[PDB]
Amino acid sequence: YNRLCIKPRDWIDECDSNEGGERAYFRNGKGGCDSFWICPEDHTGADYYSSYRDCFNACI
Repeated sequence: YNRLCIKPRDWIDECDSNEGGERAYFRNGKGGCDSFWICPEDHTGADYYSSYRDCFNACI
C-alpha cells in the first residue's frame, strides 16, 4: 500500500515550524494534499515532495 506520496505513519505530526524538521507534502485518498513536518526524528531520507505544487499536481 501507499505510494511515496502517501505516508503510512502519523510520525509525530506535531514538531511544528521551527519546533521541527522540514515541511514535506503528501496526499491521502481524501481530496487534497496534507503537509506535515518531518521532525529531525524520522530522518527517513525523506525522498518526498518538497513543493506543495508538486504534491498537488502529482497526486490530485
